[PDB]
Amino acid sequence: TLKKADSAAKRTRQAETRRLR
Amino acid sequence: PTIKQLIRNTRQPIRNVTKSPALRGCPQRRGTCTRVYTITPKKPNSALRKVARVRLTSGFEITAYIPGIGHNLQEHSVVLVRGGRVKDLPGVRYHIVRGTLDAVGVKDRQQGRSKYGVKKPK
Amino acid sequence: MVKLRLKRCGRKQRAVYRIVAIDVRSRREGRDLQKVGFYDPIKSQTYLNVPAILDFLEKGAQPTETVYDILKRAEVFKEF
Amino acid sequence: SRYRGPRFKKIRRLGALPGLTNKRPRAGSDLRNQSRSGKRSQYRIRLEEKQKLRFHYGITERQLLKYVRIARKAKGSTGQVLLQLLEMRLDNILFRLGMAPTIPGARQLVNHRHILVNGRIVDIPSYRCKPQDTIMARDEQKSIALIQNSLDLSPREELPKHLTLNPFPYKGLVNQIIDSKWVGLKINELLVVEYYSRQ
Amino acid sequence: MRSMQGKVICATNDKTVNVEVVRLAPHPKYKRRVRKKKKYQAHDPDNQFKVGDWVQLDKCRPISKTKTFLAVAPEGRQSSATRPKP
RNA sequence: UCUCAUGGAGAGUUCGAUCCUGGCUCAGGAUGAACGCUGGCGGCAUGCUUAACACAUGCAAGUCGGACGGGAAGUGGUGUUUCCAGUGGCGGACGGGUGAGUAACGCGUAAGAACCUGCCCUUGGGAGGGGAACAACAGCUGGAAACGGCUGCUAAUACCCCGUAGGCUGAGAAGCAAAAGGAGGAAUCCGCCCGAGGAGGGGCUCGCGUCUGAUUAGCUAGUUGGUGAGGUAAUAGCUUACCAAGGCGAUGAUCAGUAGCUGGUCCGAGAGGAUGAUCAGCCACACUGGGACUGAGACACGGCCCAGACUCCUACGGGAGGCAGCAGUGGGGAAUUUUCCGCAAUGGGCGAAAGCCUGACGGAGCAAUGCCGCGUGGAGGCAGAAGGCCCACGGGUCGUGAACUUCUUUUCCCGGAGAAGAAGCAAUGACGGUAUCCGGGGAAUAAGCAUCGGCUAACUCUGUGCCAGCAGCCGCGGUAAGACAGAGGAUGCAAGCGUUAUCCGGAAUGAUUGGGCGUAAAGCGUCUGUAGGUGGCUUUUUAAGUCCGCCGUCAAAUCCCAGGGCUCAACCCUGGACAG
Ligand SMILES: [Mg+2]
Ligand SMILES: [Mg+2]
Ligand SMILES: [Mg+2]
Ligand SMILES: [Mg+2]
Ligand SMILES: [Mg+2]
Ligand SMILES: [Mg+2]
Ligand SMILES: [Mg+2]
Ligand SMILES: [Mg+2]
Ligand SMILES: [Mg+2]
Ligand SMILES: [Mg+2]
Ligand SMILES: [Mg+2]
Ligand SMILES: [Mg+2]
Ligand SMILES: [Mg+2]
Ligand SMILES: [Mg+2]
Ligand SMILES: [Mg+2]
Ligand SMILES: [Mg+2]
Ligand SMILES: [Mg+2]
Ligand SMILES: [Mg+2]
Ligand SMILES: [Mg+2]
Ligand SMILES: [Mg+2]
Ligand SMILES: [Mg+2]
Ligand SMILES: [Mg+2]
Ligand SMILES: [Mg+2]
Ligand SMILES: [Mg+2]
Ligand SMILES: [Mg+2]
Ligand SMILES: [Mg+2]
Ligand SMILES: [Mg+2]
Ligand SMILES: [Mg+2]
Ligand SMILES: [Mg+2]
Ligand SMILES: [Mg+2]
Ligand SMILES: [Mg+2]
Ligand SMILES: [Mg+2]
Ligand SMILES: [Mg+2]
Ligand SMILES: [Mg+2]
Ligand SMILES: [Mg+2]
Ligand SMILES: [Mg+2]
Ligand SMILES: [Mg+2]
Ligand SMILES: [Mg+2]
Ligand SMILES: [Mg+2]
Ligand SMILES: [Mg+2]
Ligand SMILES: [Mg+2]
Ligand SMILES: [Mg+2]
Ligand SMILES: [Mg+2]
Ligand SMILES: [Mg+2]
Ligand SMILES: [Mg+2]
Ligand SMILES: [Mg+2]
Ligand SMILES: [Mg+2]
Ligand SMILES: [Mg+2]
Ligand SMILES: [Mg+2]
Ligand SMILES: [Mg+2]
Ligand SMILES: [Mg+2]
Ligand SMILES: [Mg+2]
Ligand SMILES: [Mg+2]
Ligand SMILES: [Mg+2]
Ligand SMILES: [Mg+2]
Ligand SMILES: [Mg+2]
Ligand SMILES: [Mg+2]
Ligand SMILES: [Mg+2]
Ligand SMILES: [Mg+2]
Ligand SMILES: [Mg+2]
Ligand SMILES: [Mg+2]
Ligand SMILES: [Mg+2]
Ligand SMILES: [Mg+2]
Ligand SMILES: [Mg+2]
Ligand SMILES: [Mg+2]
Ligand SMILES: [Mg+2]
Ligand SMILES: [Mg+2]
Ligand SMILES: [Mg+2]
Ligand SMILES: [Mg+2]
Ligand SMILES: [Mg+2]
Ligand SMILES: [Mg+2]
Ligand SMILES: [Mg+2]
Ligand SMILES: [Mg+2]
Ligand SMILES: [Mg+2]
Ligand SMILES: [Mg+2]
Ligand SMILES: [Mg+2]
Ligand SMILES: [Mg+2]
Ligand SMILES: [Mg+2]
Ligand SMILES: [Mg+2]
Ligand SMILES: [Mg+2]
Ligand SMILES: [Mg+2]
Ligand SMILES: [Mg+2]
Ligand SMILES: [Mg+2]
Repeated sequence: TLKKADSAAKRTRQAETRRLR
Repeated sequence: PTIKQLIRNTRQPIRNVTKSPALRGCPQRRGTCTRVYTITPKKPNSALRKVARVRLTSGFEITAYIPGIGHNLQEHSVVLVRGGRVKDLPGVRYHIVRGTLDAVGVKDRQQGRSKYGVKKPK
Repeated sequence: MVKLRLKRCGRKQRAVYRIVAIDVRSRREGRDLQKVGFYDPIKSQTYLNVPAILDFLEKGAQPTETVYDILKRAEVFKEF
Repeated sequence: SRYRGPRFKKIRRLGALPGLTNKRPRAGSDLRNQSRSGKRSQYRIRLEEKQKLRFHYGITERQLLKYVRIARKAKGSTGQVLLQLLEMRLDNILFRLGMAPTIPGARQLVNHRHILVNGRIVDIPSYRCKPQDTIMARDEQKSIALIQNSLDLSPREELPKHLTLNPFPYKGLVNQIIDSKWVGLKINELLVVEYYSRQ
Repeated sequence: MRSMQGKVICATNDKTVNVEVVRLAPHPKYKRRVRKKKKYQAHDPDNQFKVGDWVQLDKCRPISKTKTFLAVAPEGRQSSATRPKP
């Protein structure tokens, strides 16, 4: 498996976690 | 006249009215002939003039003059019309560009050929 | 930040640059604060007005490589 | 973009045009039909004046027009400045230096890269000549031969005081800017300026 | 810049006044001068000013959805005080 | 007769004639133009104005292994070195496109005070002692796929706690708050936390300027202000409760209609009119509406959520998507280009650097769309011949024109060499073996298009007979048409020439400069009078207009002047300035 969307995805997840903090 | 009166906006221009409303700010428009027929000119010019009615893309219906000598146009033909007025015929404000789309060029015209849409003879 | 760089003027194939103090986020030819140097490869024409250069290097303007080395040749980094 | 048509013909209708033809016109032989247009409308007088100018220098209209704009701009007497500008053309200077038979000749001479202005080849007719300028032939056999034969076999020594010619290498030199009295034709620039009020 | 002098049309409200300022302008086309009159909500703490007053008008931060201007004592004006007659 | 001026043209048409008022029409410029005919080259530009209508395919934002745990390629193995999803770090808020909405502090200008600020400078101090998790991975498992679910497991520049703090709250007393390591053998480097500055980038507030409509006259109740509590990075009806009754409006509020705005562009003798493509600044928008989250910065074009409309995939249970990014397809249309090359230059992003990515950009291709340059030959050529056309048959004219003789080779053809653009270590060029330069042939490869009645430069003849047709306006055409069609001839422009559309001019025809109202269009039927405008003389005051000097600014580009560079010009570059 190989995933390419760094900008979108990674930033979206980060947004969740930081949001909960 | 009185300064105080001009300062109330007493000078207003008359705007420029177009001679060819049907074109709507275009060099030409394309249309389909609804009818092709002859009309008699206002006296004292007697003749039989070749006019078609054209329904345009801009939705209008107009009456366009057809120039030159003789023509092949018949109903449900697709032509190209341009502006300019035939002082003879009441209401006729548009010509039909010859040599384009469905109007062929005038046959056997040797002089001022570009006005009628004719090739140069070899 | 403020950057001292080249903006590209002149014509197709014949290129001539101005050296300008401008915020880094404006476009390459966009608006600027001050015009400073003049540069050109083909005429080998180069020169700068140093008072401005120094007044901007002082307030923390960062140059771009090409420009950096232009100021080097003209000895503006020594005075600094 | 050049007038390749019959020359004598334009000459019959305009007047005397040096930069065109050295052959004096035929007796004119119009004395049979005795056809005239009556006289000339003031407009036609003006028009023929401009045409005089235009064909003497082998300039196109759209060009002449831009000369005239340059003229109205310039600070000075308009007709005079115009005549200056037209008379400073490289081919025309090449002509009035006797380095050419006529202006189409001189023009051809320039086109084919046979001429030098200050040690550099200029092949375009309309190059404007400025004071202190060197007009040379290219050093090749052909260039020299052309210039020599057309210079020597034409006797005219009328050189108009702003133009120097020097003998063996054939260095021509442009000395200064033309004087209104030294101009290359009989023309009232007044008429031409007037014709051009509408552009 | 230069502050705007005017006269008070309304004192009724609290800590405020409504000033009218009259200025002359050279109308863009016709070159004659014209009186244009504009009204302002001026902030006046202490409510010292009454109706009819001639007051100078000053600029400060927003006090409200309207009042940006501080009401200020008449700046310089020709004394309506009688003067000698030599 | 010094100084200034470099600028203002008319013509036809009402009448049997005239003079006038008055319209229509023409001659000139300009296009993001289109169409017709014709088309050799180069230089610099330009290229969906209509449907902000739909979009098949491919590409347009990533980078860091020197934050970190892993596994996968090899190698003989952790000596070498690579890739890789994942957590973290900054960047995806710039750059690119469009002009739908917006008559507004949105834009231009000029002010202000209550703010914010990652990166970049400048500076003052610091970085103790612990602990807990979560992906990855592992195992089990659900799905056609898309994507999931359980249980374990683990590192950190990722989370949490405690100590200390020139800061924050507070009249005070007091109370409260921080950290992160990675490189290197060490020196040292890049970082980290807290203050305090700088510059730049944003947020707000206000004066002024910022379309048409009165056959749109009243509009507004958180509306206009006051207090108390909240809220915002900050001031504020920003919010909310109470109190008060204001605010705006005939100098046009509200409502309706149109429109992105400005440097500018086009036109004008000027005064000013019309417009807002390319180029540059600002605003607004991202399938149609609404939310927030993250973050220095977004209410976020190639992010999230929801609703809706539409397209696709599906093994039917469910998923996927947003070209008004570069190309490209359909469609609308009179009309607007290649599913191109390259990161070499400049500019960006990340990185210690090496470097990687950039449909920004740099270039090519297509198109006479426009502006500028050049060519299609130069010189001589019995005054004799063929032929067209006219002719009172004498001759005229196409016409020195061609044929013909010589010279020249820009352009064309065939060979050679061949750049600058690349920046100080060399190397590194998409353009391109292009621009340019040397040789060899050879007049050799290259002229059309309008008009010829007046305005308007240019005239005759044959064919037609109120017909066929022309025309911008007057008007031409019923047997000899200078107005139709053909011929010959001439005239104008020229690789373009015409026709149509659009705008300004001429138009003094909406008139400030610059008109009129006894009879031509035009004085309310007459007064009284409110707002509004103008208003006698003399002295003084003030200094708002007014005037003069000095300063700040009105971005660069454009226009104007003076030089310089592409062989010239267009175009580019430097310097400077009147206006206002
Ligand atoms: Mg007009
Ligand atoms: Mg160099
Ligand atoms: Mg040309
Ligand atoms: Mg001809
Ligand atoms: Mg050349
Ligand atoms: Mg004019
Ligand atoms: Mg009458
Ligand atoms: Mg009559
Ligand atoms: Mg009149
Ligand atoms: Mg015209
Ligand atoms: Mg063609
Ligand atoms: Mg569009
Ligand atoms: Mg696709
Ligand atoms: Mg790619
Ligand atoms: Mg590595
Ligand atoms: Mg790497
Ligand atoms: Mg690091
Ligand atoms: Mg190792
Ligand atoms: Mg990786
Ligand atoms: Mg953006
Ligand atoms: Mg942008
Ligand atoms: Mg663009
Ligand atoms: Mg403002
Ligand atoms: Mg604003
Ligand atoms: Mg306003
Ligand atoms: Mg940050
Ligand atoms: Mg610690
Ligand atoms: Mg603590
Ligand atoms: Mg190491
Ligand atoms: Mg170490
Ligand atoms: Mg406007
Ligand atoms: Mg309330
Ligand atoms: Mg709109
Ligand atoms: Mg005028
Ligand atoms: Mg566009
Ligand atoms: Mg733009
Ligand atoms: Mg769409
Ligand atoms: Mg936040
Ligand atoms: Mg937005
Ligand atoms: Mg984005
Ligand atoms: Mg997109
Ligand atoms: Mg596209
Ligand atoms: Mg199509
Ligand atoms: Mg179509
Ligand atoms: Mg590519
Ligand atoms: Mg690059
Ligand atoms: Mg770079
Ligand atoms: Mg960097
Ligand atoms: Mg490009
Ligand atoms: Mg071509
Ligand atoms: Mg071209
Ligand atoms: Mg071409
Ligand atoms: Mg064309
Ligand atoms: Mg086109
Ligand atoms: Mg000849
Ligand atoms: Mg040769
Ligand atoms: Mg090098
Ligand atoms: Mg050669
Ligand atoms: Mg005539
Ligand atoms: Mg005709
Ligand atoms: Mg016309
Ligand atoms: Mg008759
Ligand atoms: Mg007969
Ligand atoms: Mg006849
Ligand atoms: Mg006869
Ligand atoms: Mg005829
Ligand atoms: Mg003919
Ligand atoms: Mg006018
Ligand atoms: Mg008047
Ligand atoms: Mg009148
Ligand atoms: Mg009457
Ligand atoms: Mg009357
Ligand atoms: Mg009366
Ligand atoms: Mg009455
Ligand atoms: Mg009265
Ligand atoms: Mg009164
Ligand atoms: Mg008074
Ligand atoms: Mg008085
Ligand atoms: Mg400027
Ligand atoms: Mg100059
Ligand atoms: Mg030059
Ligand atoms: Mg300049
Ligand atoms: Mg000024």
